[PDB]
Amino acid sequence: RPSELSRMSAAQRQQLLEEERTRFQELLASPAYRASPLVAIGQTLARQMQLE
Amino acid sequence: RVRTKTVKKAARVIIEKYYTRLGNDFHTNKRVCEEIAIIPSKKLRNKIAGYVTHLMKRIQRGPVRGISIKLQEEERERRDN
Amino acid sequence: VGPRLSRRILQQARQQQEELEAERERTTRLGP
Amino acid sequence: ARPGLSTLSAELNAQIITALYDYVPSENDLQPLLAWLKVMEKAHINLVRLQWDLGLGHLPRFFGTAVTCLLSPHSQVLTAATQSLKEILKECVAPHMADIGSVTSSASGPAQSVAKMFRAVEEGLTYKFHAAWSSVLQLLCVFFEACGRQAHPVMRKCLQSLCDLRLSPHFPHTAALDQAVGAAVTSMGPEVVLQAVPLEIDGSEETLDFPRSWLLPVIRDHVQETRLGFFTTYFLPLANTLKSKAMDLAQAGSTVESKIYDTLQWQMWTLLPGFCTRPTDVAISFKGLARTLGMAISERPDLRVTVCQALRTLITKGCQAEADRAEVSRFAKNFLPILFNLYGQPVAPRRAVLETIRTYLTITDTQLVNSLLEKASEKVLDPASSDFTRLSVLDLVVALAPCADEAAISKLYSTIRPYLESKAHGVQKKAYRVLEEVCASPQGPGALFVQSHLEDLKKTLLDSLRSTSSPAKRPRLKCLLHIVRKLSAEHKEFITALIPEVILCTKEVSVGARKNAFALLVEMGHAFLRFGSNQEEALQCYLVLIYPGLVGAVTMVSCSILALTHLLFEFKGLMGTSTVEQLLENVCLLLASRTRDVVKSALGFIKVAVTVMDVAHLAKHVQLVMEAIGKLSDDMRRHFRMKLRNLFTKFIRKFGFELVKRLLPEEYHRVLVNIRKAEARAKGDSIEEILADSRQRSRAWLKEDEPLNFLDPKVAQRVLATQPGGFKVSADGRLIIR
RNA sequence: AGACUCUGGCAUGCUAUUCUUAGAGGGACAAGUGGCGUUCAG
Repeated sequence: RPSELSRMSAAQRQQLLEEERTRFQELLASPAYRASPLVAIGQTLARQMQLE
Repeated sequence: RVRTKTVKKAARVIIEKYYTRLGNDFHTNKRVCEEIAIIPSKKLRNKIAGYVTHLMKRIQRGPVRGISIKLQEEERERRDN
Repeated sequence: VGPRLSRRILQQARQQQEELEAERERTTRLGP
Repeated sequence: ARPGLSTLSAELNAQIITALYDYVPSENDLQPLLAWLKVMEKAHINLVRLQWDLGLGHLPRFFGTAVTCLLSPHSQVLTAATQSLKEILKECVAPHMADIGSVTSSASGPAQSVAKMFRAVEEGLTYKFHAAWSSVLQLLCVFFEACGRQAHPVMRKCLQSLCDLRLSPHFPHTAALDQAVGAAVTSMGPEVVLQAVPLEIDGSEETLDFPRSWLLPVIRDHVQETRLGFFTTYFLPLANTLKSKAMDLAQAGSTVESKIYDTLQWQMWTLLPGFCTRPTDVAISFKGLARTLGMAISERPDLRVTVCQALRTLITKGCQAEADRAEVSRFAKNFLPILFNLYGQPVAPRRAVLETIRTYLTITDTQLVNSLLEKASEKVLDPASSDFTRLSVLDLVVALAPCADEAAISKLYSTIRPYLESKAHGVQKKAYRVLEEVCASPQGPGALFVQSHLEDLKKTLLDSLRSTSSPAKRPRLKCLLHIVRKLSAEHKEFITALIPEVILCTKEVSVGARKNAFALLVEMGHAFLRFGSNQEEALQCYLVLIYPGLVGAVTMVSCSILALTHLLFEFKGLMGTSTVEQLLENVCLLLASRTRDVVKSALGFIKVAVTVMDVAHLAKHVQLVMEAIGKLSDDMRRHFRMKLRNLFTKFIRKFGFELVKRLLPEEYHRVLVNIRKAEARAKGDSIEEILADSRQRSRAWLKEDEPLNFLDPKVAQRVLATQPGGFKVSADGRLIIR
């Protein structure tokens, strides 16, 4: 799976969309993403950068 | 995009030399320029055909006297050789 | 002929025409 | 000031103007002479406004001097004179021309003044001027435009005399002279013009250089208000004979005369788009041209682009009245079966045909739309059809869509609904194209379909998501564009299920669906302004639904900032400025990721954020934004060089100059002073004319044959206004280009 | 605010080859439609 969307096949783009559909519907109903939306997103990039 | 001077200088010489044998559409003079100029780069052949096609869309709208005398001299050099 | 000679010819040819067509106090009041 | 009747009477002005004729200072002093003919303009325009029929009475004597005073050697005399003369003609003659009516050579009343108007300007055309000719031709052009229709019986002398000017060996005003004759043809009409100047291309000639070939380009670009009956009775007999003549010499082996006579006939098929701009007789003469056009479109490939362009002029600007609309619609039963054949014929200017189709169904009856919709649907459902034939009629379905009734559209939608999961991308693209265009009609039977199948379309657009290919997205978004605009409040389940695709559509393969995606995300917000009374929190509901796209994969996190970039450009103050800085703060953390896609969208955000967000609230975040920018990388600076250099320019113009050096590291110091350097830096269609390698106006060349006579009426031919008089070849003979 | 260089999307086409390969050949050129346009550049 290449980083940019122009390189993989049209079929390979579709499961990128269908996995994206799952990731919102598990997160928009998540308990943390109801009080401080900007804080949770910023904390998510805080740990993601720290790991990488 | 803008047109490079080497395309434009190559454009003018073809029309004044082989006007009779070429046509009005992009597809026709793409066939002709493959048969008239060597054109080592394919992208150059792409650009030179369209800009020839652009002029030929324009020159057809002009008065035909400029066309008529140019056809007079075209065969004149042609029958001599 | 050229620019300098023709300018003098046209100006001279015009002035000969005018002396063929040729052969008071200004109206200070406007209501008679 | 244009005073009233109590201040200035009408009979007083006649005494003033007749008195002022005695000064005319000499010829060439330029200081009062500009002011002298400025008031004779102003006095005459006032005299016309009070009593108009007396106003034409005093006009000829002024135009006697005005033509004569064009010979003054000062340029500013020439510009002011014709500017006076044009403003008389545009204001004192043009509205009052209709009451005069047609004028002959033997007029008596005020129309006799109009005879003296034009007899004055004709004297402005002879040899004595030879430097005012660009100015005189402008005068004739407006004079033709205003008075051409009701003075054509007298104007036939100039059109001969305009013709003989172009026979001069080198006329620099060839471009202007065509403008004079061109406007003249617009008012008078070519049938009058061609009687004064006859075309000599009437079939057979001894020569090959037709000295009056310039008329045909002139007529094409200017005919708009002529009866169509002239083109049928004159040009088509000449059109067919010339076409027949060229084929006869084609088989004779001579390819020069046949190529000439082909070029002549093609140019005189181009008059028909001119002739069908605004016909006055389209109600009766269109019956004379249906079948000849029907033959000339089927078995003549060269004339196809002319006729298909020619019809589009007739429908759009020649169909204003309801009576003219019938006979075009009456002939729709003939042209569609012809035009359907040309589009589907295997190989050609297909796209020229399709646009002609799209216009022609907009004027036709709906029952014949329904009938051919059934027949075209038979060709689609027929398994004995090739793929090219299948896709060819699929476009024909798209054209046939919006003009159907509600019944045929529902049958068509049921036909196309199983096709949206097709693995063939060409079929799937046309399938979404059908569903797109039926929602594109904002009124009529298509608008009725919208609320009728409103749940059926919603489930169809959602279950077809999983088998949607990359090229098929572009009609899908435009399909989504037209239903969000008419979506009710109880449809947030549709909208929130539509967000992850459209934000992913911002960075798809094409650019066509990207601008479709950007435009939709705007109106996705406009959907949410109509769903709440208090606007800001509604759009706050909008952005919190897309924020989890900032955390995930490298494809989507770069996608999400691009949408947030375009959202802030359109809903600038609707966000609430307090919301902005946190978003800028999160993208600062995003700025440090090594992947070049995320920093591509991150820098674009910072570029647009400084424009939208105010300088005082940006002043609270100057330190934080370039703290990340300074410690990015070496290559990342080297790659995104001017993009960083652009955002440097935005700060120092809007903020203090010294402030940025104290926060930047050492390397950007010498770069920044180059920007202070930059801000101190800021403080006509003939063959020869088109193939170009790209005091002073009073010079005349006499020519010396038969001896020159200045009193000859054709002496203006023999005086001129301007100057008289590389690659490598292969052994094959082919050119070598590099 | 790169008019620098090179290059990608899709190949049921060729080579030892529709699913993994790596060399080559196609394709895309503002190409076409309509507006804003000095009506030509954009």
